[PDB]
Amino acid sequence: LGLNEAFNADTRPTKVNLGVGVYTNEDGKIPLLRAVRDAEKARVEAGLPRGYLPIDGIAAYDASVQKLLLGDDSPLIAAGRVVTAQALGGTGALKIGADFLRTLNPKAKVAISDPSWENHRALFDMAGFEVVAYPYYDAKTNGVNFDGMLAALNGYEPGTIVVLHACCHNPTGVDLNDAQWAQVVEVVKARRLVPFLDIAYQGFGESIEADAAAVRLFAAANLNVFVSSSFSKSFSLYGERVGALSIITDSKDEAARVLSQLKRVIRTNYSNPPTHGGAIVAAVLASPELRASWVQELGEMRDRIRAMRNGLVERLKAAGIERDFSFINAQRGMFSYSGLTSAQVDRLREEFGIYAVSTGRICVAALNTRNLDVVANAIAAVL
Repeated sequence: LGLNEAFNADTRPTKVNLGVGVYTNEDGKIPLLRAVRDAEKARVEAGLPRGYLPIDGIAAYDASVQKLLLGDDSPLIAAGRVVTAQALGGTGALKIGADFLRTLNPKAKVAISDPSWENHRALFDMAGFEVVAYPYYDAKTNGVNFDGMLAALNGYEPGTIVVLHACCHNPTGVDLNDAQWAQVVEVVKARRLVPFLDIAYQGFGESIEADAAAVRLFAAANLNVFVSSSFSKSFSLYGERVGALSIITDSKDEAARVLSQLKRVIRTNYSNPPTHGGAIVAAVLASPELRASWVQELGEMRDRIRAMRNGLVERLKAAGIERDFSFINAQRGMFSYSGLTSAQVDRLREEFGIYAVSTGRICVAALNTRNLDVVANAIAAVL
């Protein structure tokens, strides 16, 4: 809210907001996705109210989410080992998961990445867990401190909840590769830790299918895996919390038990009907034609971000900056840690009207061909 307020108030014509957390197109606008336009045109032509879903609409959405996570013909889905609770009513899946995990073991510690989105820490701390951080981002290499990460996990007590970004790390853009995911899974299993995967940016990293790899690797490790899906970013629905909580369990018997406890926890805590936005996502993911349209456009969006990462590195070079910025191309999703100091971020803002987070976080999705040079040349001046 605050960086944004200051940017909105800045009277200079060449100002750029890299502090945001949403996708914009080449024109610098928040897109109305074709699938969303088309789901809405269909609802209006049918004469139905906002928020509408057909009789089997919630079930069809839950099924569609499980398929996005695990693949259209997964055996886990077959064995009855996946439970999903919709989060279409403005209570996000992360909150539903935190509340559910707190019923199972309120004394658990929660481990989050160093650094992590403000809301990971706030959510779990507010919920009553002791929150600790595992080593993750390494400012010296612009990569992962993986030795530090595994040593931390290897020291945690059984039942410790480990919150992992499946892909598109917020705020750093630094993701694990598979050698790393495999080793994390092995430690989580050996130490009896509880993995809670946040997948809010599925489709913004490598592909919808590739971005779920961490979920598929955990699901194959014969343990209970908690997954918070969120779709507001991929659907360009600013402020929505639309998503779903999925739990992959180690047996059909464990799924029956988890589902009965989950139902009781949700009935006790909240009954939130689908929002306008939540019903749009449900309608789109339920329809093969609309879904295909979303998949295609999300690809275009993912590819524009990749073009901006490539472009920024090239323009930083062209501006004569001596530092190696190749890490920007290795980072994934909407964000990068630029590596600028807080003083350098102050200068960018004050002298050039380029707004980044004090941590150096920039939103690469806010770049376009009309601001690349403005941004690159300003960074060069500050460095």
